[PDB]
Amino acid sequence: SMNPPPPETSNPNKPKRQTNQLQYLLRVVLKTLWKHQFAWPFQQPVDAVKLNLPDYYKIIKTPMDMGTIKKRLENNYYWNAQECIQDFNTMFTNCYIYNKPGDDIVLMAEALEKLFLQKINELPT
Ligand SMILES: Cc1nnc2ccc(N(C)Cc3ccc(F)c(F)c3)nn12
Repeated sequence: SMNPPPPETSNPNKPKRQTNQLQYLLRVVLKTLWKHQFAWPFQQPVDAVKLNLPDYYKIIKTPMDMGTIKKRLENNYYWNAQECIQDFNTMFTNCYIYNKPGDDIVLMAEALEKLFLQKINELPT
């Protein structure tokens, strides 16, 4: 049930950038989603040893979570809003891939995805 190293939250040879949309993704999108009653499974990388999911990283090869996204936004790791939005979408699709329709955690990810899309529908200019 080995855990791989968590996804990087900095990369010295990757260029950094800051935009109004990336500041909004941290201040409004991430920090509001974080407080949702169903955010807690997604606030840190999946710990296969703690959670007893020894096949999690046998299935999920591009893991992602909101704790990683938060640190990436705080580091100015992303070039643009779309790069950050792809990490949220990877986090949701990983949940759907590892589990099955109707599972409690899938119902959680479905509700968070809807709220996420509602908030990114309109971004600052
Ligand atoms: C499965 C699975 N797939 N991705 C993840 C991420 C986190 C995660 N935890 C914390 C355990 C858990 C199990 C069932 C749940 F209903 C739930 F809310 C949470 N489990 N999980």
